[PDB]
Amino acid sequence: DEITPDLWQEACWIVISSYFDEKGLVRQQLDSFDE
Amino acid sequence: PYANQPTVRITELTDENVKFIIENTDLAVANSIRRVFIAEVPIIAIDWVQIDANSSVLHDEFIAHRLGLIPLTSDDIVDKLQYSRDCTCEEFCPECSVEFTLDVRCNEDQTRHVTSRDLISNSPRVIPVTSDDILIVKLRKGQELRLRAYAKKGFGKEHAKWNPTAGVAFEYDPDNALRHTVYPKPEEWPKSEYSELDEDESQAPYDPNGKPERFYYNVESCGSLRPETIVLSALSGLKKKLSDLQTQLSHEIQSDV
Amino acid sequence: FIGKIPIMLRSTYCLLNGLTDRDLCELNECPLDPGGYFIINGSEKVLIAQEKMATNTVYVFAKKDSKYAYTGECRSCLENSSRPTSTIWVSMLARGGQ
Amino acid sequence: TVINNWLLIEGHTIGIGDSIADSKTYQDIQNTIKKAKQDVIEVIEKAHNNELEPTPGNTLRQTFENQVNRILNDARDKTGSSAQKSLSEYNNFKSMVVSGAKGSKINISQVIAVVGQQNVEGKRIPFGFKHRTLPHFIKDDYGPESRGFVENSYLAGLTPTEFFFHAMGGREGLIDTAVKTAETGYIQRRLI
Amino acid sequence: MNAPPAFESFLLFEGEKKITINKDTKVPNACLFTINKEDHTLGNIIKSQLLKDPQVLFAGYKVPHPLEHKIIIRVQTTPDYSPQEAFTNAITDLISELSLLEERFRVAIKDKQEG
Amino acid sequence: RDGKLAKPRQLHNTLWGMVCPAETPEGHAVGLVKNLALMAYISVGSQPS
Amino acid sequence: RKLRRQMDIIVSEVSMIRDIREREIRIYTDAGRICRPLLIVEKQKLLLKKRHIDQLKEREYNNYSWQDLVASGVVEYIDTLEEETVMLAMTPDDLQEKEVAYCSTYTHCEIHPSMILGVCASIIPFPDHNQSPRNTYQSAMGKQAMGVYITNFHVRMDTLAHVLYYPQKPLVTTRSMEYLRFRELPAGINSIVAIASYTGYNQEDSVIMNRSAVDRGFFRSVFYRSYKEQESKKGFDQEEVFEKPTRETCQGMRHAIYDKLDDDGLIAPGVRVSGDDVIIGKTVTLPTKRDCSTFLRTSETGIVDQVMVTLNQEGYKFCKIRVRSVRIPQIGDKFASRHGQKGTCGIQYRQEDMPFTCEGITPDIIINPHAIPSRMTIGHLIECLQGKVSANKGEIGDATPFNDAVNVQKISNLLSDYGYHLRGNEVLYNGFTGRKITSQIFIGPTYYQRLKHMVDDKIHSRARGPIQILNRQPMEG
Amino acid sequence: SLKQRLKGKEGRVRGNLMGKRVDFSARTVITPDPNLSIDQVGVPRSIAANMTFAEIVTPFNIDRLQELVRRGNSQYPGAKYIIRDNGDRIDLRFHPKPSDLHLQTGYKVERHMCDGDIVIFNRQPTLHKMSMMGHRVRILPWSTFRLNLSVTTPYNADFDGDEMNLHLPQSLETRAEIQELAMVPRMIVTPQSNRPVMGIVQDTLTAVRKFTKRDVFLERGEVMNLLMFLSTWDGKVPQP
Amino acid sequence: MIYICGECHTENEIKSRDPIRCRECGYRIMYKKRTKRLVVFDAR
Amino acid sequence: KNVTLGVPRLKELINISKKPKTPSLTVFLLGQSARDAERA
Amino acid sequence: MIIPVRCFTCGKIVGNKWEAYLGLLQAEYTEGDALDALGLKRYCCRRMLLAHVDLIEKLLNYAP
Amino acid sequence: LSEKDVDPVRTTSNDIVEIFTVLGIEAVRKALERELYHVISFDGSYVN
Ligand SMILES: [Mg+2]
Ligand SMILES: [Zn+2]
Ligand SMILES: [Zn+2]
Ligand SMILES: [Zn+2]
Repeated sequence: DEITPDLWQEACWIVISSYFDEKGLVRQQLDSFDE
Repeated sequence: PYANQPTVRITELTDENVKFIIENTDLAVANSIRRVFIAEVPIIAIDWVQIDANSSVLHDEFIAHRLGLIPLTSDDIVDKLQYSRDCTCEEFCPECSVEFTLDVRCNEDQTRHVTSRDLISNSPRVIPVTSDDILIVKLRKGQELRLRAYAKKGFGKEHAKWNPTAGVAFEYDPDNALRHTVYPKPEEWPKSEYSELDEDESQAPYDPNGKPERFYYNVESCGSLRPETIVLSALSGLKKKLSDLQTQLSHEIQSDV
Repeated sequence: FIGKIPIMLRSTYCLLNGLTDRDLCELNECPLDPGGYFIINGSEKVLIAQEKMATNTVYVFAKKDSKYAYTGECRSCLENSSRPTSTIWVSMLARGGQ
Repeated sequence: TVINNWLLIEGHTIGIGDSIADSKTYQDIQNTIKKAKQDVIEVIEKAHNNELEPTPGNTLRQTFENQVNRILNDARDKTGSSAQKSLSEYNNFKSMVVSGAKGSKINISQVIAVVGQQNVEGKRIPFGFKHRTLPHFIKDDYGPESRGFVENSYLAGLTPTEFFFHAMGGREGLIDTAVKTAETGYIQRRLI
Repeated sequence: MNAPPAFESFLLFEGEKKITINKDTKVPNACLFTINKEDHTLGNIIKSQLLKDPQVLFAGYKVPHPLEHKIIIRVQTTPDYSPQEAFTNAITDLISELSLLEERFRVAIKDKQEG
Repeated sequence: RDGKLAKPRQLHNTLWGMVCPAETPEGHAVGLVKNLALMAYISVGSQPS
Repeated sequence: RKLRRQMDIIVSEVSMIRDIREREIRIYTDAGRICRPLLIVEKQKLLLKKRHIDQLKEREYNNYSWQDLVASGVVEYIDTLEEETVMLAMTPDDLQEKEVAYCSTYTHCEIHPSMILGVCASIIPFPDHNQSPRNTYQSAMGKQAMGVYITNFHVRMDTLAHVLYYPQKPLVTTRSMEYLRFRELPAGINSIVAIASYTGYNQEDSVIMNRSAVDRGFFRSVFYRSYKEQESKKGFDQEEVFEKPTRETCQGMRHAIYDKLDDDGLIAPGVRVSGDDVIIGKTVTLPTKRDCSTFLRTSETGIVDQVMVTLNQEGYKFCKIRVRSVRIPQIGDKFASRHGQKGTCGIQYRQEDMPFTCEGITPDIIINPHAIPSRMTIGHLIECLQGKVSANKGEIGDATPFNDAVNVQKISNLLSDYGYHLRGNEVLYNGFTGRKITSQIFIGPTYYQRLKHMVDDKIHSRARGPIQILNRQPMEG
Repeated sequence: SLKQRLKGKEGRVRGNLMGKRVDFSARTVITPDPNLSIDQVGVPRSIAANMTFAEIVTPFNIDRLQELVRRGNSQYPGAKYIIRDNGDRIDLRFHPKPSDLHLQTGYKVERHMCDGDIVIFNRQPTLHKMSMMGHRVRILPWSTFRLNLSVTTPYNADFDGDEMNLHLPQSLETRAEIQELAMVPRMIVTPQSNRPVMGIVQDTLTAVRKFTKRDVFLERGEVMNLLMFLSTWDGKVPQP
Repeated sequence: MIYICGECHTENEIKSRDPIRCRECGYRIMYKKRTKRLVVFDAR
Repeated sequence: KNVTLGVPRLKELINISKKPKTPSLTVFLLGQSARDAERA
Repeated sequence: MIIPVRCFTCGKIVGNKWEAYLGLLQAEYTEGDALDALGLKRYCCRRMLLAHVDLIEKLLNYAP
Repeated sequence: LSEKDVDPVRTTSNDIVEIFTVLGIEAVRKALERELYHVISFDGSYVN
């Protein structure tokens, strides 16, 4: 339904973890060179 | 003007630790005993490594470092063993050192754990304490570690590998009657395991005439010596330090006159 | 053949592209290595991002020292053509002149 | 040599316990900061309703900023003094300040009561965004939180906006240090 | 590159005296004992034993430098008592106490091990 | 020339979430060398057709 | 906005800005725009729901990833220009919850406020409890710490490389450190640090280290120096080759011993080397042949780790020689925590000399209490307190900056459950005398770093050295 | 061209006359040493064993300098060179044969730096006189320069990685110059503000504040311990 | 004079004059074999 | 109000310049205007 | 890279507890419960295993 | 300075050039003292 405050801390870091699973940390350098 | 008459009450004696209380002693004597436990009790440790082959992922003096820190059984052999410097041999011999050999080759897809069980000594008296075993290095297939090492006598004042203790708990005045430590808020401080105060009480009443006595010890052994052997060796070692000083002092007094 | 382009490691045109972590270890490459640099004569060279003012945008600034009360500049660049950027200024002359 | 060896008996430390204050002291600090915010709100209402009369030598904006800054400056002093009075004789922050060895009254207050107003070039945090200091505030927000007033202490920790404004204020100190190193000895070598 | 051998802290080099006694001319019946290759282990125990002597007016020790391995023990005694005599009696008492402690710790080990 | 007109060493409000507010070399390079925030992304560009 | 959130015609990185006052809509598609992902808020509610979180939890074996959040319209990238038109909520649980109506038109929410920090500032624990310049100083020190810079460091032959024997992951850590792989490749050790004035050797940002801990490998590290030499045949008259020079063959040879060199002119791996030794024997034919062998610097004293021989890009035979040198911590070496508290080792005390607790624990590092009050690095004190609870509890402590679930009082209450003073103070005994110290010393585990700056790399002396021929003035030889 | 050789910050007139590299100088990291005097600097053995001072051979020191020549570079403290009355230099380590190493009055023996040697100790930037003060050398067994905690204030020095330069005066005339003009104790009060330039610092300042509190009481044993560190103590225990 | 190939890890005796290359692999990166001389480590 | 201080002001003095950064005066009144705000 | 033989603080043996510690964790023990099962009472020794990173495992993924 | 009801004695300027051309070199010597003293003593520091 909705993310309650008692679950927000777990939820937000699952979103953050997924972001770095997809992008990493040097995605800017590699994306720029690929272009 | 004369010596104390200290008494000993051993509270616990296992293969790992000895817990005892010394009473009717000065704080300096009690403290000097615990410093000898750590720094002046001789044991046997590896202090010489030649590495014939080392294909592992750890460099040579990484492996040697780990070997030196492996505790070796030195309960009774240590007393009759000599210091290499004192020994008259050609830098090594059975009277002042124990030879060790390690020859491990990995030929299997499974990672090979080179442990202290692979350390082989020419003296049955001096063996690695664990023989779980202490891991020296993990070998991949095709990697080998071949070395020979010598274990010699020494005490913790030279290197921490000759320290026989895994922790020396020392305490006195658990209720702070002497006020040697001043708590800004005594109520916030947990009671000592040796404390003899009620739950409501936080500090013992100040004892202006009191002196540090009834010192509590918990000598935990690494394994080289029995915990009781450490204390007995420390008392004889500290006694030998003073007797040696007295012998030198006597000559100095004679020379002065 | 017209030349050779230095390749950024772990990019789509790098040999270590799509290789699994086990494959990278077979090549003596650290899987945790992020790539994003060039090997130029054996030296790993990283290109530092260079911060510059946005182009094609009109910016109105004021310079006290200069003779213009206000200057509206615009660094114009094509849509991926003629890398050189031509800047045009539209400055209002200062009122100091009497 | 004499006192370095007595300090072996006395000992000297610093820890979390020295950074804490009484619950009563914390309540007093909170009341002061809560009232100080309300005072700034009233000054804002006067300016918004055109009931703020500029003082001589200053425009309306300078008058408002002066009035707001003194309210927040007074609040920091009021909370800072309150935190210092709560310290005991045993407190190690106070012992180092009292002897003059290290730290000052402001350091104690910042650790215990309030970090205070962050300033860039002598003024509150500028509206770097369009009429906003950060995108997390409303436009034309002159309240203490918007303009860089850290209401927390270092023990309590800063909020994300306070953390960034404190970083903005701390960058000014970093720049000044670099300039002084560049200027170090320049005048001396010219005079010599 | 300047690291000293770990054994320098307890091994006397050639021509080094373990203990040397120097008279302290500032006060009568005072001597300075410079003991080489010793540390707080013997300095503290000796100094505390001396203070138990009622004929010892002053007893103190010091390590002049932690990186060096000397302890200086200053002993001032009453006119009828020698600082050297106080030092020897202090060591005998410590040896007596340590010997007594060895015996009684050995008895305790037997008691605990026996049951 | 552009950097002379306005000082870029200062931490601007707009760096929030884009550039780390803490990471910057000390010395002559304070505030001139910057580092991306963790979730900061730089666009690679696309055609507006 | 709808098209971008559906990713129909407008890509995610396209920023649309409307200046309502100026009656202008600016759409930017070019490169170089810095943007960050922000959660979309509609009607004071997050479009991110429990269903999105549940799918993300099964990230693998589900094909659900970050891109589905962007495609679902739950999160979008906002550049700086668009951020000026964005009403941003720091957190959903506090900002857009029903309360006094400060703002009821939030358009976006932060995923977490701690993402404002970069890579180096993201390892600082409790960075919001430190003075800001100290967070800047640590970001500099973190890049000079020692650890395992890369896993395949044995294959690499870098001019300089420092490897710590026993890197540890911090007992107290930040959530962001999971993505920096700082756990996988840590740079530092968790040290039992006492904040006390023991003997005056930790004054003015100096440190007292435990000699017994150093003897056990505490902060021991390796130093690898790689030397490359190539032989060039350019010039018909001169032709330099690799071989150990011989007295009869070469007209001029230094008195340095060439026994270390092999018949190919290269020292073999596993051989002790010093300044007087020659690692590469290179001889150039005269227009007898002159020798041009390479010597080591007097300072260096290590063992030849690796010797590789190849042809460089130019096709000339060249060799890379890696020398291994173990660096044991000593007086003068720089150590730092993650809070800008940098200092050299003033002196090292053996375990018996160090002050000890009732349990016999002696601090590995003792730092002066005077380092804290001026710097106001309260995060260092909180990290030690949290780390003490972590080591006793068996749980890695969370030092994420803007976490309301963690505060000193909560950490203190936990420390009481383990039979310790709630504020981390302990009764320490004097190592020299065994007497209780009157003050109770703040002691606990803190993550320290060994910095690349060693005193051996810096100590250097000059006394009637090799002056220059032209200037007749001093120069390095 | 010739004009280029002189022009520039690195020219002969500026880069080789006003400032220049100097012999008999050392530099390393500085660490605290509360056990040294303010006018005393701890020196690594390697630095001392590398830097030398030329001692003119006299019947006062003929035997003492003869021993140092015998010990040579191999053993510290020793000597590096011998300068005869002719002014010619003999490298000792090459040939230690005592027959060729007999000393006589007028010879100069470049003995290794020893304890009590006067050096100029400097931290950069050198802003005032107290940035270059004279110290007595104290050989210590590790690789750092040691400083009393009080002289850190005049030097503006910290023990967090700071490095300081050591300059060894090479003659009796210049050695006497440092002793009588530039030693640390003579620099205690600065003419800049007619006030002391160095004072009591962090631990000693925090502790002396506690030590002097009205309720600080010392037992007999404690007092005798503090008196062991009072070099000026006359030997009489005060009436409690 | 044994050199270990970096690709296949083949030990092959190589003269100074002849080109450096794996006899069977053809690889061009060669590592010297560890010295047969004995070096002592103190386990300190 | 604000005037140059510190190094930049110290620089101006040793670097005597026809135009200081913040030239200013300090006028004192010798009549009743000195003690009378309206007359001042 | 590999588990230290001794605890740095006290010298207690820790080099024979990493494999047991990993086994206990595989047995659903909490990190604190596993350390207590291994006899690590002092938090200095618990620090040794709680904060250890076993890089030797990944170093063995590279062929010699 | 010439303005009526303006103290022609205490009135001064922080511009050294203005003082030099109005009062003289000795006035500059005194004015330079005061300017140099003011900057030094602004932070509470003291110089002989
Ligand atoms: Mg510094
Ligand atoms: Zn023998
Ligand atoms: Zn091959
Ligand atoms: Zn432990």
